[PDB]
Amino acid sequence: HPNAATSDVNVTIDTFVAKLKRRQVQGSYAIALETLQLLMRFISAARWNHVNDLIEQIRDLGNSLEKAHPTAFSCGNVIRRILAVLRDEVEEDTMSTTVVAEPLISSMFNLLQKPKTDYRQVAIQGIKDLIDEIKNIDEGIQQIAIDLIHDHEILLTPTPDSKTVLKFLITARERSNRTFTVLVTEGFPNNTKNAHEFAKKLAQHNIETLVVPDSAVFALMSRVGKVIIGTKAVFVNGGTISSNSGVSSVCECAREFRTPVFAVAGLYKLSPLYPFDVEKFVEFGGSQRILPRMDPRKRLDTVNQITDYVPPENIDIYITNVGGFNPSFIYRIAWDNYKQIDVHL
Amino acid sequence: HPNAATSDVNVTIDTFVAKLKRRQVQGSYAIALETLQLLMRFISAARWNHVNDLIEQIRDLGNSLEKAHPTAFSCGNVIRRILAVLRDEVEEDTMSTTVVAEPLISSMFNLLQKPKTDYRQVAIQGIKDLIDEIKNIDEGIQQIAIDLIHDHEILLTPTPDSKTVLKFLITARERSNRTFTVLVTEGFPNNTKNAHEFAKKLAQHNIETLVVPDSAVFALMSRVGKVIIGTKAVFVNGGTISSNSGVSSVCECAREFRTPVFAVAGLYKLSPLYPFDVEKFVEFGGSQRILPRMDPRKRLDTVNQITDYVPPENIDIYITNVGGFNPSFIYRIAWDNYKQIDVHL
Repeated sequence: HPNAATSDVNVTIDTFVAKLKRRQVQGSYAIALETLQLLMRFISAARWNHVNDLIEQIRDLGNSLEKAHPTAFSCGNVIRRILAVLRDEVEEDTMSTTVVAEPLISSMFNLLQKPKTDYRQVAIQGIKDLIDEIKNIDEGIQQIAIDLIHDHEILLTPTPDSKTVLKFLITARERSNRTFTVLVTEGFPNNTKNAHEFAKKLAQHNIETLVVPDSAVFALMSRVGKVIIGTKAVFVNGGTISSNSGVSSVCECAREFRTPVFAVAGLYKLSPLYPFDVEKFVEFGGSQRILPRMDPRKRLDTVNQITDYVPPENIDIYITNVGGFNPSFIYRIAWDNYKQIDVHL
Repeated sequence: HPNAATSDVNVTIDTFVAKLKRRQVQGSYAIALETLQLLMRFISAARWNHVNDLIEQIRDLGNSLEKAHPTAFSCGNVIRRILAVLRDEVEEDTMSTTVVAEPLISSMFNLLQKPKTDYRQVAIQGIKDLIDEIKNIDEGIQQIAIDLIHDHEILLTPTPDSKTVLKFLITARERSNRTFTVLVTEGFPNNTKNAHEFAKKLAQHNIETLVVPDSAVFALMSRVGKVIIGTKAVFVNGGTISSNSGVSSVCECAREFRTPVFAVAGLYKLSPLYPFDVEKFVEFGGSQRILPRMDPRKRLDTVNQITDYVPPENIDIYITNVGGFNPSFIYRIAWDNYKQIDVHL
């Protein structure tokens, strides 16, 4: 389905498309908020009267949105989240229009046994609940996370870019009973500016700050207590795409030294998609920021990448608003929020 | 050869044999001293005039001494040490009686190219030098060893029995610039009393003492900086026989956590023998110290062993009076002091 029907009534589709492609929109948290407001505008304005035609139209809109921007997983997840909230209430509604439906638990096995209302209002409130969930994640993290780190323990941190992780670290430093030393890898080609702001906010709160070059990670790994990841997107197998530069090597460095790896994330950040190849999912950077002068750049073919991937073999915990989960279990948390059909849009 | 010739002239042979079998003599350092004084009495008293008949007689005496006591490696090594000091001076003497002898270095390859004096005085002085070497090892250790351990690092120690290691630890604590926390595994069935005296002498010098049960080793390994071994005997492949109880598991615990392993030893403690099987070399303890009452001991077949073995896969450094060496090199240090023939006595 094209945007020919939604042009005069809905204009904000194309402005979000413009915000993605030229990267005017920044940070998964913000991308999610916009798509929420998009779906808010879609239900409030449209006229449908039919339900199945409506849902499949939403599926096509989400399909086009993910094709417009591949790194906007938070875009794709939010739509998929509302899709499933819709689908449950429709399946509840069809049971009343026809007239045991309660075997034991909420399982799977969709290959075995076969099969006017206020539905739109529920769809409205379903968006509102998603917003409030994205608004408050930190409260759900701090009750699980600030139980695992001890006094006189040194914390090494790749990806200082995450707003989520920094605020988790500040709530722990607020506790006068807890003392920890912070090592921060720079992440030269991208994270530098963000890493420097990270080091500034730690000094602002008076926490023992240590700025580390990306070479020196090995030269400290014997002294490191724990490793924390500021992830962007979490996957089925467990693995993460993080907010740029110098993570993968640090995780490899941690595993060889058998140093524990922590990850702080949200369920909206969590994705039901599978990373079959890193080659497709990871976004590459601009080599302009590395080396000046273009006549030597004929011979200097420089390689730089923004997003960094970690395989599930390294990290052990994904502390969310719900709780702490192991990478060998995180798939269930995903299927508790997104349906099996709501993947290939 | 029997002790029928050496009975009225030499009496102290049989008193040392009595000291070994009933374990009246204690600690490898003391066993070495006695055998030195034995060989001191053998040269001072005997009449030989011939050299090759003398050396082969000494070989038979050493063969009988090791058969009398298998755990007295320090006995076996000291004889082997003087044997080689003898053999070099004889080979130097035969070159003058006959009349390049200097190819490059001091090699091996005894399978390639073929072949009155003050010799007895040299044999006398050779014993004297061995004593002085055994008298002073600590001076040669402290100059290599107290260079590797840092401030705020936690040291876990199996085998508190060694006089060598404790004195190495006290010289480092003497340095006001160096601070370290000491964890000590108890070693229940044997080391207990010695471990408690170890903890007392650390408090006497005011070093942060921590007494650890043999179960709790795992529960601390994440926090451990380094591991130190108080070995009794070191071998060709690198591996060690240590002064009793709870070492092997600690070393296994260290390797899994990738925590560094240190060993403090002497060259007289070092052996040219190969441990083909632990089954033969390790001495077993007395089960009386575990469990009382003999009527249940019909059904309670309890297992306890004194000496503990460590494979070379774990430890990394053997700091001696000469210096620090890797287990993949220690064989050369051995061959620099003992000859190839002087093994199978």
